[PDB]
Amino acid sequence: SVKEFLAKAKEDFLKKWENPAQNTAHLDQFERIKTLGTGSFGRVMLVKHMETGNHYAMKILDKQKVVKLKQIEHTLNEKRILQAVNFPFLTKLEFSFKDNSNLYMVMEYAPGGEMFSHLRRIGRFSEPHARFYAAQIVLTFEYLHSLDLIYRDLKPENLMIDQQGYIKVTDFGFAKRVKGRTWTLCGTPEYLAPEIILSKGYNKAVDWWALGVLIYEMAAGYPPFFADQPIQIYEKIVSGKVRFPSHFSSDLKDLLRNLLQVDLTKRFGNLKNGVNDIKNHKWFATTDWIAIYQRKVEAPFIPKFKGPGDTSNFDDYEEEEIRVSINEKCGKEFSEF
Amino acid sequence: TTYADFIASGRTGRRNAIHD
Ligand SMILES: Cc1n[nH]cc1-c1ccccc1
Repeated sequence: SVKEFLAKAKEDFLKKWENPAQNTAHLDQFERIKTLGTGSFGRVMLVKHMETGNHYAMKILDKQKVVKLKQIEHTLNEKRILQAVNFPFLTKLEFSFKDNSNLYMVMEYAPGGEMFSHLRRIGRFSEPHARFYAAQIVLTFEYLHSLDLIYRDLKPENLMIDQQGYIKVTDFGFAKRVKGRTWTLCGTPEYLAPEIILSKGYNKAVDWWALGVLIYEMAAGYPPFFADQPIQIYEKIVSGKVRFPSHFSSDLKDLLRNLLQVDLTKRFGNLKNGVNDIKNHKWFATTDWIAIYQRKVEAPFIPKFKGPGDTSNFDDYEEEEIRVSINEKCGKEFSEF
Repeated sequence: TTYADFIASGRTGRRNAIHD
């Protein structure tokens, strides 16, 4: 049963949520190999865990920079959620720790690269290819939302491809445990629900809207609302108009009309029957939900294995020292980390 | 074409999160 599985997952989550793992490794247990991606207050590096020889992705945040960007609470959210959570289609937190200068989150390494890189190169995904990925997101949101978590940053840049060609959602820097509504202006312009841009209190429905943006982008090769500047994107998102490619199937267009619905009483995922409205839509008729969860379905794209520690599916970034001050920074701000 | 306008836009690279 889905209800039964969720019930026991929430039991597992709550224990870890209320008593979070802390200080479970140290920087010099890892060999730093290469930068896999960059962000505002931090980067992500391929590292090797020397004691086991396992490869991992280590997220490094400069505490001083987190503070300047007013992301203290959000960073504490990210770590506290990721250590508590456990689901096949999320990058699992293996270790976390901090030193005088930085915060560290060590997650499983997905060597396939970002969906973003593959989507841009290939141009667009076929509907079966798009549906495969979409299903994995549908299930991840079902899991997360059942734990009262909102994700708030769905986009291809945040979806890593694993050696089996399945997805891992990563970057929980805006994820939050909220019962009820919340107000923070955050996310990525192309993927923002109308609620958010109009400064309403909002809820998990914004994640289902974001799913509609992603499915569209995967299947079209470009997003449903784009312009050169964010303001122009926001004017389009709140206009209530959306244009589908002629190659989009009837089923696709109708799923997206119900996902990209400005009206919350009508938006799929946010209705009385919740996520099943999405799972039982015709576009997903071919989808064996349990076989996807079980990773039994054959991936439409299996990434090139060139060994462990291969990074050829990721772009190159300018490498930058991990400097560790002799003085502790922001001890109080990050005490619970 | 819509594809052409996208590819010619400034937002075909990785997109950064916003914040208030
Ligand atoms: C966490 C992670 N696991 N595998 C790859 C990862 C990332 C994450 C952010 C950016 C680049 C690469």
